[PDB]
Amino acid sequence: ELRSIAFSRAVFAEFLATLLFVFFGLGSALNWPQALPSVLQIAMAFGLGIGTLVQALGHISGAHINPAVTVACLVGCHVSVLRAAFYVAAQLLGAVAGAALLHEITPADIRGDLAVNALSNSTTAGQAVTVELFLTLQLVLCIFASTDERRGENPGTPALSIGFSVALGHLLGIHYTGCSMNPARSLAPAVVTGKFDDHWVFWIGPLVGAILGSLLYNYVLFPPAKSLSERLAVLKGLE
Amino acid sequence: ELRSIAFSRAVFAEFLATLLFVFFGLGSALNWPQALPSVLQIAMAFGLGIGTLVQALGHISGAHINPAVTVACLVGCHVSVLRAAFYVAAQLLGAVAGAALLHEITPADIRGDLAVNALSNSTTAGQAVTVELFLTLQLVLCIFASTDERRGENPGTPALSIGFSVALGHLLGIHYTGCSMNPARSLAPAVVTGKFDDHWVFWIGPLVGAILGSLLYNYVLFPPAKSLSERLAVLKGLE
Amino acid sequence: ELRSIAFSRAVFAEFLATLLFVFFGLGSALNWPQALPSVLQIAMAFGLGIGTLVQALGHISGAHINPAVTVACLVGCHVSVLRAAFYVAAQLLGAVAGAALLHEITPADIRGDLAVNALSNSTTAGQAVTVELFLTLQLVLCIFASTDERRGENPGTPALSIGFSVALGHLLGIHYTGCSMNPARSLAPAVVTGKFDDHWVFWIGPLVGAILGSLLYNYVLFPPAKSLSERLAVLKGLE
Amino acid sequence: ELRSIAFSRAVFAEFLATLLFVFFGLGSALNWPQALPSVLQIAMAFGLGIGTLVQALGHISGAHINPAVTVACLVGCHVSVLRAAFYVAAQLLGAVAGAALLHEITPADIRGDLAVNALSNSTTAGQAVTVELFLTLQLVLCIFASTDERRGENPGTPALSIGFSVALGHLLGIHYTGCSMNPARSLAPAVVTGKFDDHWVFWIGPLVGAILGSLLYNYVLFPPAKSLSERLAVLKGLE
Repeated sequence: ELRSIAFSRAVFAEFLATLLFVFFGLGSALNWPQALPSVLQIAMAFGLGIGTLVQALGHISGAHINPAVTVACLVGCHVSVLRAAFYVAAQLLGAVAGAALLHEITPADIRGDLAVNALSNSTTAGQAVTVELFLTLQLVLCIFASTDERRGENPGTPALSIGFSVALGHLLGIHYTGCSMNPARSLAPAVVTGKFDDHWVFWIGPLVGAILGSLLYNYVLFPPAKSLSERLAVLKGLE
Repeated sequence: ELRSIAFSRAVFAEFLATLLFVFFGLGSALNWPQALPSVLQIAMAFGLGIGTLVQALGHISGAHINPAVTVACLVGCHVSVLRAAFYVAAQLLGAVAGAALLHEITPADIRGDLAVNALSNSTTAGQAVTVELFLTLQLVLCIFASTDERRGENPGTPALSIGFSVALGHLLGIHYTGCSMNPARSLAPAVVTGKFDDHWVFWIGPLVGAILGSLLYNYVLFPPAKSLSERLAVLKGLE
Repeated sequence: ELRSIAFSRAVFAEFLATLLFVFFGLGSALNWPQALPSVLQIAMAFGLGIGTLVQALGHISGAHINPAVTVACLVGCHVSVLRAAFYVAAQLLGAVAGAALLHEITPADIRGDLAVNALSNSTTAGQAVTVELFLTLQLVLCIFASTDERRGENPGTPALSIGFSVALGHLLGIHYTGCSMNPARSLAPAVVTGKFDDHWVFWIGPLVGAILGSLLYNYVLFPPAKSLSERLAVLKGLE
Repeated sequence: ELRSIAFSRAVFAEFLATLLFVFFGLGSALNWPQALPSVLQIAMAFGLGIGTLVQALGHISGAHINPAVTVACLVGCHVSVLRAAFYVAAQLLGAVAGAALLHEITPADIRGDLAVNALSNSTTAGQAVTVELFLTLQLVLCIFASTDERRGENPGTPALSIGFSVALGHLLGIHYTGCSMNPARSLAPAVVTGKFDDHWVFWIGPLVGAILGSLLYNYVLFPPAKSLSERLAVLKGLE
């Protein structure tokens, strides 16, 4: 699987997707003095950023653009362990490269904290991790339903629904933590700016919520017909 | 039908859908001091919240996420009486659990009334119930058309159109009552906060509008070919 | 054709569509003192109002919801003269009934002019009619493309694209005339409020733009294969 | 190919698409004193303007509405050199005609600079061209994926995804350069108003980003099965 050319294109697609998502998402969330972005305006930038990249790079790599979604796909036996390892590595490397490019093009008077995720509105860490658990739970449920092969009778809008699911969470999670929903999106400006205050919330939150969202869909809500041998073959790099 | 495993998954899906809809909808409608949500911003949160859950949980339970829509489907002979009973029970229980989770994670200085539906802009109860009758009439008409099996030639966007229909009503109903459109969404913060002022509007309004919307579609606009025996078989738990 | 039951359902659908479009569109465009609607907020209400009704009532009557679109379909030989006569009559009657219902439910301190179309931003009548010509030209081009039977290979999003085309024009036409784009939507609050200042712009503008948009699509851009006898048969009530 | 009637309809469609895109996009981006458009409001006008015209004129000319996308399609061997020459000529002529019509209908007190692209927020030319390189890279990647014939199993939403990709870039690029993303959209008000300050950014930026976006999709991400003779036949006007 690693030696495949299509796999290398998938890792680069995940690298490029997280690079563009962090570039277009964090840049629109900056504190622009002339026109301060609204919560809906930031929500649509993060929202349509995923929806654009799912349309653009969904047929190449699946367009996870998120370690949490990659972990959720790993728990749901949708991707291999080696593919999930390379996708997370590509997502984390692409995010930092996306935030470093944004930090290099934005004026110094405007970057500030580069839109790091921080506990806002006097929200404690206990409440913050609970929001991120539910913010990514609806994203993973919407992603698994949109990318479900059992629903081929109604293709629907896989790109927009997944994209609008990110916008839905940002209309809520901005008021608490800036709506992380993505460990790569949180680590991208934290590495550049050195602001790692309460950074465990944006990692434990989205990952646990994605695991619970994946276990709900694949084992409780809509269980597939895959056997134990079939699930182990997908995980351990067998075609 | 009750003994079926797929039915139990449908009741849990309706429980989880109303839990997430109240969580993501009421939370974005709170009076955040730093960034007060606009009418469009609240509309898209309630709007894309339904659209996300219809994509996520439409193939499992139908994604009613509303007693009014469940009643409308019951009048239109789309669901059984026992399924409608369990869906409303799951919707009301999920909504209160969704509002209690939101009340426990939001700062005390920010919860306030937890975005209860109230008569705003000096609107009387008589005018308020008339808006909710039309707010849910367009939702039920859009839901029945999006989920119509006779329109298989053009699947369209069942998730987005239903979701955007909720956003359409919220661009109007926020100025009158906060745009209930859902007895579960109205009862969710009313139970927690104890604010039950003019609560009959948010129950009589959406239910009558959903009944009229269901009778318009199934008996006036687009009548199906189901006989009297077929309609009674669907209602009284017969497969 | 008149004696057909499906035709009577189409006239009532056009009556109900324009009733709901005027109800949900004009109400969200009112001058609410606590939360004055933005240009985008009014655009999405008029925008998603058409998109909801096209999804809801497109398979019943075509969901013109506009005399201009009905005239455009009449020029393009898509509907009969008798169907276009009854659709415009249903649209004009539904619009006034929709605006009268909105005027009866809105507080007196809030109705004001009930969001009548008026020349705003010191725009003269000459410039105003030129905008409405282009506002409805893009709507008719998007409607004819979305409802084209030759494009069955790609159904796309007929409901959302038509709906978002109305939102596109409202992001421009609000600053000039309140973005009429619909003689029924303009006549609805003008009749109730008695404000008929420069009302010819909102009739000559959208009608000429729809005729030019229909002649562009059906005779210049994408001409069909219909003969002269086929076009006359569709117009003069022949099946 | 030039003698074909369908080709002449494609050039007029590209002329009309860029005329309407500049008309509806620049007009909504003007400095209206009563209601100054937000960054999201301008983003949706430019965003839904492309999405409407892709739905309306995608089946006639491909709905490039952009020299950069036309160049990207030329590099990707999707259109001929003669078709790309005529599309750019139609796009540039339509844009100036679209901006001249908007300048003639807008009040003198409101036109101002007619929403020319300018370096805003103290952004230098070096940083500005880097944003436009990435703004058009995501547009070209989304356009090529939406119009890919290999993805016929999932048609998706070609009109909305391409349209929302333009809205995604405008949520970011407005704060830097007004989000050109289109040499025709930049040259349209620059010619009328005579404001050509740093105009090379809005030409070098989108063109290089479209070339890189086209080379990424067609040679790195999702290479097709076209041979060297097949690519040369498409480019040099051979059917």
